[PDB]
Amino acid sequence: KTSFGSLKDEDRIFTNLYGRHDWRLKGALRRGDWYKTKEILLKGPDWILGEMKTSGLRGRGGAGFPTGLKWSFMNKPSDGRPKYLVVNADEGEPGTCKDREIMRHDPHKLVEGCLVGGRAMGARAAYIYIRGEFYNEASNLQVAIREAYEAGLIGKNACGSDYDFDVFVVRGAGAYICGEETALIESIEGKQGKPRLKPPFPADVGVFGCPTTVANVETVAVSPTICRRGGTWFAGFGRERNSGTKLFNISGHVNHPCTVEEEMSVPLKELIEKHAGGVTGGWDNLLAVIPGGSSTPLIPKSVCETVLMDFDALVQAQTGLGTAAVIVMDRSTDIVKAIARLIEFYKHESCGQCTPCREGVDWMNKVMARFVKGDARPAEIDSLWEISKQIEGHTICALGDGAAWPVQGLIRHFRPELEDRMQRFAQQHR
Amino acid sequence: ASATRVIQKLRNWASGQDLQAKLQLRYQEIAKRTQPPPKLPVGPSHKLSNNYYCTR
Ligand SMILES: Cc1cc2nc3c(=O)[nH]c(=O)nc-3n(C[C@H](O)[C@H](O)[C@H](O)COP(=O)(O)O)c2cc1C
Ligand code: SF4
Repeated sequence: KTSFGSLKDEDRIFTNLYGRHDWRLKGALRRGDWYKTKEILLKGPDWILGEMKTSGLRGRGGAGFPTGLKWSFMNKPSDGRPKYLVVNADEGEPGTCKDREIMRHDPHKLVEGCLVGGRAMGARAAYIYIRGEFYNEASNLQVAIREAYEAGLIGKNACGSDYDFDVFVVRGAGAYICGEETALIESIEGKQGKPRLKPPFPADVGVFGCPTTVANVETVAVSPTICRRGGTWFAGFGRERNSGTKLFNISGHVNHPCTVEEEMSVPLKELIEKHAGGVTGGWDNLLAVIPGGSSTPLIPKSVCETVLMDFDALVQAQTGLGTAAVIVMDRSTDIVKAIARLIEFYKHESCGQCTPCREGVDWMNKVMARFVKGDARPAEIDSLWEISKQIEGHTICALGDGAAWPVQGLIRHFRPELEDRMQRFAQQHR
Repeated sequence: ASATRVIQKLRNWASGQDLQAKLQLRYQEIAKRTQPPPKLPVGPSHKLSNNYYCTR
């Protein structure tokens, strides 16, 4: 199929996204969950990993790495140490709400995916590191986990199989950087949320020094339905190498900001006009869009006209598909102030380990504040571009890249706006 | 500069050359000792961009 979108409700993988249909275990069994899971576990780890590889599911964390290959990193025999699955329920990126929605409205999908992924890797426990601000979501997840333990779906007989698994929930304490892979591992281990270098990879040294695999909530939540319904089906959705369904959050200046499940490779304009009710004032009033959450740069209306919603499509459009969090800005907004607020966010949420990210993102925050006021000079635009290029690729984790990229997008597209602000400031202060 | 016409004529004739045009005592044509403040220019490599030290 050349065109994508208009996903069928019977093909929606995240039924009960809107809080109906009794999120507890009885409603999960009515909607279809924990079905043939014993058959899946007895079918075994190699079959599950081959199912993931044939489905072609990619990380849904924003990373974009092939889930099947990443999970098949740990198909080794035993070492002496246990193995762990870790789920990232931190969801700290601006624009992103999908993990919160699925944890509070269909948590048994997350629990079943923890069990299936833990069996696929070969493991004894899944630590769900949830965000600290999601107290009600964490309590609902604990209610679901207690119901699964009472039903015998976890612990000493995984759904009647001879596999032993445990599911723990550990809450954060308010750090966006703890959504990172190794920083989350450190936060579980009880230190500060500072990411560690790679190598060693988490598949060799993770939490407590054990082989671990860190996976997104949406990834593990679509995992057991991928195993159950094939994977050729999941690859049938979406384009080549960008396959399946995706939870798009749409926020900002849209008529109905909402979280909706939609097929991959759907047009941005089609997605907004079909699910968000359109831009406030119209598609002509649309100025810019951030398609990923906050780590991805801007795309203006001109390229937003025809862009698709793939990793490859946004890479071609000099952006990325991160958490699929379409932030929409119409013409009646301060785009420089929005980008400066994003740099404020990255300055406040930097963990402070690397000198590049630490000092450079503080520097970016000050330069962007002066850009918003107008008291800069047009040479400082290229100076800020070089500061961004110095930050990017020179840090331990990708928060430095995710702070450099919105600056690069703003400089790339809305440079006459910055120059206009500077000349207006200069002529009004002289 | 403060010499009579007869003495100037005698000096010019004795020297063979005109002396009042190029006399070796400085009176007023020199610069004032108090000068306005300068504003010295910055040279190249003050560019704030495309100015890595490894390229120069
Ligand atoms: C600063 C930073 C914040 C991140 N926050 C999250 C987050 O909130 N949730 C998430 O699932 N991944 C987050 N990630 C990306 C993780 O590296 C990625 O999700 C993790 O490797 C799980 O892989 P997956 O996408 O294949 O499931 C973040 C990365 C960085 C650098
Ligand atoms: S890039 Fe920033 S947030 Fe990431 S490890 Fe370095 S100092 Fe910490």
